[PDB]
Amino acid sequence: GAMEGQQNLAPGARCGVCGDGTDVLRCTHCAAAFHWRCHFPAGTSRPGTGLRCRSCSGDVTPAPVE
Ligand SMILES: [Zn+2]
Ligand SMILES: [Zn+2]
Repeated sequence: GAMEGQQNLAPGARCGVCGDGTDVLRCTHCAAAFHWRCHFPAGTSRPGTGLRCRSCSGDVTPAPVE
């Protein structure tokens, strides 16, 4: 219906900065739960192409495919 996301509170996965897991973002390269602004408060823009946590955003160098 419209209440399948009622328990959006990930088990053992919440924004450590807030304590809440309400509308918490997930990492695509690993498993994580955080709010973008809570991890990247430097004015970093949230990418729609691959949500990346702090660790996964450390080294991001793609392989030049020709
Ligand atoms: Zn937060
Ligand atoms: Zn990650």
